[PDB]
Amino acid sequence: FKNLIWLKEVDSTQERLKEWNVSYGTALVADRQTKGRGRLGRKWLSQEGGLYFSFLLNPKEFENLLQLPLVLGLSVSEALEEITEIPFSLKWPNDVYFQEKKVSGVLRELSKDKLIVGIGINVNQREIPEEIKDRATTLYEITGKDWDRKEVLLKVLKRISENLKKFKEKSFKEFKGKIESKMLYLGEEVKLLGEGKITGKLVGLSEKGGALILTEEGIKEILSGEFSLRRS
Ligand SMILES: Nc1ncnc2c1ncn2[C@@H]1O[C@H](COP(=O)(O)OP(=O)(O)OP(=O)(O)O)[C@@H](O)[C@H]1O
Ligand SMILES: O=C(O)CCCC[C@@H]1SC[C@@H]2NC(=O)N[C@@H]21
Repeated sequence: FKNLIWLKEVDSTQERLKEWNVSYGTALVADRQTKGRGRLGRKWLSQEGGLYFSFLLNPKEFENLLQLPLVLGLSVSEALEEITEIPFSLKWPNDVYFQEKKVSGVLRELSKDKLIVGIGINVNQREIPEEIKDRATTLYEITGKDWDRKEVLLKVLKRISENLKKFKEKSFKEFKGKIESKMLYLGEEVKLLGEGKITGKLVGLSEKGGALILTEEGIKEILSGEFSLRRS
């Protein structure tokens, strides 16, 4: 990742890459989004000062069930930690948190032989909406200073490219350990909802990238990426 397409304002970098045929190793960046979407059509507030970009991957190269989102999440957290010198956490299966507030969201979509990844990073948002204020923060709120969005973008893209290359010729074993230790709510009571309901203690992560939940009837391995993890 080195070549960038930088737009001032657009409906959604995800939507744009659905209509436009871009080559691999190219990231579409937008300063603002009017129709920013989440993992289920939810509104993703994208005001000025934030980082919003999408890129394409080969659906025949990466298995995007659970492993991919975890590696992408690891990548962004590794980049942010190197720049801000602040520790970050990973929410299974696809989000980057600081303490209890979300700082970055990772999204993957498939639209006709296309694997489209969309990452949103809160960096320099000055005014934060109350409806998300309780579960979201920015780099500016944490550190108390602004950060060069382009520099952060390049770092994130470098960590992604490196992690994915090592994910190709090798396996998820190279990341499993690192991710497990950074998992949010590790060893705490949690609840999983969405296409079922499993409750227990988050005891760790499996080799397949599945969540290990200790229930009253033993440890269950959750292999579905539709489950939302909440604190319980
Ligand atoms: N710029 C932003 N930064 C952080 N959070 C945002 C931003 N814009 C929207 N959100 C919130 O993120 C939510 C979408 O995230 P999503 O619903 O995919 O999380 P989830 O994984 O389902 O829930 P959980 O994080 O509890 O597992 C929206 O409900 C919205 O309130
Ligand atoms: O947390 C989530 O639910 C995923 C959020 C993904 C947001 C990014 S920001 C750029 C790209 N375009 C979008 O409409 N969403 C992704």
